[PDB]
Amino acid sequence: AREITPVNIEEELKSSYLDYAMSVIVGRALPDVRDGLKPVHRRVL
DNA sequence: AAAAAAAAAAAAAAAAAAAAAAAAAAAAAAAAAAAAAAAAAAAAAAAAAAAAAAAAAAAAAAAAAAAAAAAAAAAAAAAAAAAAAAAAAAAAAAAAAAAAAAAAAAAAAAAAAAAAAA
Repeated sequence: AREITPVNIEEELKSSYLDYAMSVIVGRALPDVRDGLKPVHRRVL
């Protein structure tokens, strides 16, 4: 509950980039093996 | 033959622009009244000129408002600190003349083709 807190460049970069990488890999890039559709195709259909 | 950089595939992030149609305003560029300014004519109040004159500076001298001296007291202006306005100095720049490289027209002449004669 403080206006400013320290954050390391390493921790912030690692958390943000890992979140983005996992989100992309699981949610837009690769298709599921079962139905063979990405989430965009699944939602559109 | 090694290094480096472009480009393309597909789901994601985020932007930009041209016109039509009417009615009003705001810039911005013109003709066109309208008055300063200037050239060139005749024309007419002012200086000149002269004689003649009388109104205000000199001069005597008193006296009455005065400018320096004395004192008390009020407080305007000057110089030192800071804080804004407004103008030359210097440097930079976008079109703009100069130069150099690529596209289109040109015919001279021949390869290949098409066509026909005897």
